[PDB]
Amino acid sequence: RETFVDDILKEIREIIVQMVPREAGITDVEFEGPELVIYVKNPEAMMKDGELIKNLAKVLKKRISVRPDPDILLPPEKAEELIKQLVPPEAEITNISFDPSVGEVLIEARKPGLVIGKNGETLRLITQKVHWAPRVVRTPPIQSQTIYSIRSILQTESKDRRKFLRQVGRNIYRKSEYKSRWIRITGLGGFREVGRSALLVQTDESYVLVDFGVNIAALKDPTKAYPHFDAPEFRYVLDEGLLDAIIITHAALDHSGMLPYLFRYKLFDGPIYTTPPTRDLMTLLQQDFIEIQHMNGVEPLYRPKDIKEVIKHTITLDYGEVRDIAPDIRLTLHNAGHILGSSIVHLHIGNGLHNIAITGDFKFIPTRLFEPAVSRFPRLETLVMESTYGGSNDYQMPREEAEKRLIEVIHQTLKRGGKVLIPAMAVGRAQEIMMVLEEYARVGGIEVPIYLDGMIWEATAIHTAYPEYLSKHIREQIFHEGYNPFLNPIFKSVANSRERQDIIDSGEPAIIIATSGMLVGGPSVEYFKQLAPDPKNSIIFVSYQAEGTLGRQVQRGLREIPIVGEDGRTEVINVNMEVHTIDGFSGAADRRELMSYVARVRPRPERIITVHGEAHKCLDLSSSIHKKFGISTRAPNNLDAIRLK
Amino acid sequence: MYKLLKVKDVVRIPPRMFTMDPKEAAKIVLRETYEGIYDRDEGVVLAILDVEEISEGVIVPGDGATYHEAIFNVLVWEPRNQEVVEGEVVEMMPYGAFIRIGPMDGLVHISQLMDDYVVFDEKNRQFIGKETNRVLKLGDYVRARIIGVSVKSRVIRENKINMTMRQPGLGKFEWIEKEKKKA
Amino acid sequence: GKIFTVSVTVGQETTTANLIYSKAKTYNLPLYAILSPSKVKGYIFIEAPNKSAVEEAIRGIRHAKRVLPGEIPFSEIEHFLEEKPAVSGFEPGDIVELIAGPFKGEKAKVVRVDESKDEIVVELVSSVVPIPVTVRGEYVRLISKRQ
Amino acid sequence: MIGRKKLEEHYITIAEAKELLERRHAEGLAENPEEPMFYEARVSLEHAERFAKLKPEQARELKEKLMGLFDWINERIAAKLVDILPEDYLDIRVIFAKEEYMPTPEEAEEIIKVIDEYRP
Amino acid sequence: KERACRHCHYITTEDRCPVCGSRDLSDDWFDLVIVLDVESRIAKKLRESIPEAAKVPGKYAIRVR
DNA sequence: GATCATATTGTCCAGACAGT
DNA sequence: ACTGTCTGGACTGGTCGGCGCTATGATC
RNA sequence: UUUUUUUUUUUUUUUUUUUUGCGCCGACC
Ligand SMILES: [Zn+2]
Ligand SMILES: [Zn+2]
Repeated sequence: RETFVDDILKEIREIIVQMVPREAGITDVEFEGPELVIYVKNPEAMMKDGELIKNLAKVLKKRISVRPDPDILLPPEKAEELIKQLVPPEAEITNISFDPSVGEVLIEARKPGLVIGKNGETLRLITQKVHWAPRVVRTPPIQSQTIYSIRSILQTESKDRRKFLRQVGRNIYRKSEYKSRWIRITGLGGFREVGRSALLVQTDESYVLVDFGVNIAALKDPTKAYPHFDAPEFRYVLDEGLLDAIIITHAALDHSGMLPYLFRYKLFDGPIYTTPPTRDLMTLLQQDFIEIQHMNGVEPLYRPKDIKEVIKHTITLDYGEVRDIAPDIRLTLHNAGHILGSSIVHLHIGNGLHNIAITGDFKFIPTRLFEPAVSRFPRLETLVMESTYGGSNDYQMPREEAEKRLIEVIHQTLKRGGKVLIPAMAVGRAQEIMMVLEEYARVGGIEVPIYLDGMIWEATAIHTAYPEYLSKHIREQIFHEGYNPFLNPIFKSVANSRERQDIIDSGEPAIIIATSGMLVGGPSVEYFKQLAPDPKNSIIFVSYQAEGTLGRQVQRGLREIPIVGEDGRTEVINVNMEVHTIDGFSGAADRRELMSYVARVRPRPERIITVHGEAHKCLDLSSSIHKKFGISTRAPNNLDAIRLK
Repeated sequence: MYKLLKVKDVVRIPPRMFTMDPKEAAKIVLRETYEGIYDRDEGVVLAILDVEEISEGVIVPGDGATYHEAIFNVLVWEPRNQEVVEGEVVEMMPYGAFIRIGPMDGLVHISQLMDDYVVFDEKNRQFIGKETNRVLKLGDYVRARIIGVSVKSRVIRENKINMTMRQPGLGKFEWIEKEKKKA
Repeated sequence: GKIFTVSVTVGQETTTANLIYSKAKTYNLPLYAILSPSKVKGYIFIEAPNKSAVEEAIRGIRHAKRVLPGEIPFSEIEHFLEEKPAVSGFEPGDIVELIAGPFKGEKAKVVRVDESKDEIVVELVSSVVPIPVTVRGEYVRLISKRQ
Repeated sequence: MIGRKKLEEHYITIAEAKELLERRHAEGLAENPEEPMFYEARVSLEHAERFAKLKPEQARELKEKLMGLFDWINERIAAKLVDILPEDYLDIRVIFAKEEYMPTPEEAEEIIKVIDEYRP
Repeated sequence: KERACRHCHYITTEDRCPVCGSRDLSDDWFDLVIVLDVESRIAKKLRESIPEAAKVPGKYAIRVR
């Protein structure tokens, strides 16, 4: 297609040289994804204060990234020494990396606030005295394998990443601010159903795909496990390569499971806009899904190299940051409160033409982990909302008495010397349970160790890596105070099977948080097998148990369960332990929460689309909203296109 | 189908059982070997009854144990195609009902229980009919005919059994008596 | 004259043909014509009255190995000179292999064939869901022919 | 394939299996561990006890009179008839339809009239 | 780079076409044909296929794309 | 200045074999 | 049927330690 | 003033525990 990126770049350069003083020495101006990069020979005059950069960003309506000229670059050892001397010793810098190709130094520090500065003046001071553009990322207190691998992949593929970013920036700004003639919303999946979500945003200029996911419940049937690839609009977009970007709401298999499949068969080549916690958690979940599919004997959906390609094609966006991802579409992300890095996708199509907010999975009540979902937007016309708990009789129990019952059950179990086994998801409810247990044990209620097995430790490390995405209480504790709730010594990690055997054989009371809520794999099955005959122990279920799983069999009240032994003979598990079920820790919004979010959203949307739930639940939610507030509501099926404007 | 077979086999008896009775040691070894697995030719191996005859030991190089030719009786249960069985429902599932007919549990599909559009009731784990208004619950005398046998693996639990109840004469004992009342 | 074969290094037939042509022009070799099809790898066709002229022309070049001791009938290389589309000769329903493109080393089934745009639509056989893709005709290679 | 070779095989009814499983349960109880047998043997014993329609001696005598009654039947379907214990024509018809023979109603009535005795 | 004419199928290194003076040249072509004698057999075969080819000895292309 | 296809085709003893 | 000729093959076991050797030319 | 088309209900989770080879040279018994 025809592009006018060169004319836009020339106009931007003319505006810059009109505004920026001549002593700066501007050499090259280019686009790197959704941000503008300016190369100068005198960084001292360019950024003596933040007012000039702020004025340039306000005038150009772009994210300005000032970088020094590659010709004026200090030696890496002298640059490292100068950076270490300039940064205060309170901020413990761990790793410093340099990019010879483009002026940029990556600084890994335990306290990025001191490296950045009170108002960013420390970054300007560093890039002035050292002539190296600084990029600061947080070193987690708990080491994370996924984050280290992602950072190593990004650093080792700098040339490919820069080429991809330049191509994305050229494609995004192919033309200036364009008013779309029409806006179309089509659902390739997740409409009147749970899982395999897929939302396509179509205009006359650009196309946007939102939370491309997969279905695990119907994995046996290919017609229901994956989004509708037979849609004529999706086929036209993929065949012609017109997909501008893909945005993932949050890191779950029903929202990001099908992402590596596109890169496996080279069906996509553009960028992916997720928050860094969402990217890390979705990479971990995709790797676990691939490993599980491999272990089950079925053909894996994709390969780890496809996940690496997804990592290489991912652009990280923070909360509240407005970026241009299309000639007519502006994308910003807001907190959702469901899981770590969960974002509500807000799309600003045109210059005030229309606004779409896709909430996805979200929570509107305050929690121990994350702040409630953002209900305030600069402009809102169409709202897309989940309907997982959209039924009239769907009313989840409040959090405080559920956690009180959990605490009292755990205390009763530990009073008699038993062991508490809590099967849980890899992300979500497990971290909330750990936070509740840490709060209870901080007053001296319990002294027994808490053991995390499987992906719980990795998810905890990822949570520690991004404390700004957590709730206000945890943020205040970590930043204002010196206390980190996740760094409690009670939380212990078991390395191998020998440590698990020692934990099981030990007579001292302990709390074990496994990584399989249904007891279908992982260390949860072994823990249940080795702790079931003991009557002093107890098992607490914090999630719904699907039919046909071992966890549902234990929850229903089966005293004995026949299983296949190691030698090939049937084995009988005597479940003499206590069984408890507390389903009050669900991260999904309640029906009352959904109604409150509809009532308290500002501004009031013109129409509301109910998706991500069962068909009768979605219809009930839409009818209730229409009857209570008078807003027009629709619950379309799959392959349904709605013309918003 | 319960079966009784007389099997002649070579039994390896370790030196730790040298002081015991040869017949008792052979029976213990045979119980450790054959009991608890599925045989492709004979079906589920239930138990080893007794050892009839035992021969003198033979010592082979590389092993100190003695090998004896033993004759023993085996009780086995084998499911065959198109075989009518009588059992009791022990497990209820949304996709079907599991009936205990012996060492293995068969599966009857939701369309297969009766000539009616039966739906599952989750609250009580029962099947409720639409026109016949018949209810199936725990501990019910039922009769079905096997239509599917899987011998893919030697593990009893991994093997699957599928039975039918569409045909006349297959169902609950009360239902059978109701059918016989008309005739 | 007579068609002769010269064995050259694979992937560098055009440069060897150009060097032979330049040498023949400069030194007045009795060479009639040189044909170097792109589909044929490592071999070029030189038209000369006798094989001695070909041997004298190709010597002194590191990349010209030897001349095949035989004469090719013109009917064998007649089809090379004719211009035909790469899409033509392909029917839907068979299995093809994609030599080049983003789908290198992948087997696919032909779905739609159009000779107007010189493009062929294929469906990957290893994909769990059918996703038709448009690829150039010359990029594919016919593995089997069924329907 | 159990063992090296099979000498003889016999089809037994539910009651004989119940007696054998009771003997094996007694033998396992005589053993030091509290578990007499595995899950499948215990389940089979429970099913045979809950479906103990006739005594083992009654099952054997019914089997031998069934063998001496008609010639086209074999041991397997004789044991099947002993276990089922039919009382009318529909059940014997639906269990003989899939067999190799389709007996006329007179011999089915004769079978009913001989197996009517010593029944619960 | 070397580009071939769409009319006479002639490969030239300059914008001007020394055969027909065409301004539309294609940078993608395969099966390079070198013609040294006009009366060559392959030149005659190319003449009946493409009328404008083999008029002047030199480089030639079988197809233009 | 970085990468990519291609990279060549020692005497003596015994058994089998043309020659006369 | 003899007689000189062509061709294939195997070349005593073990042990000690050292000393090299395992890409290159042509675009982009 | 006019021919030759048909029509309807039963398969569940958003996921899991240690340099090979090649050849050369010297040497011991
Ligand atoms: Zn979801
Ligand atoms: Zn021309």
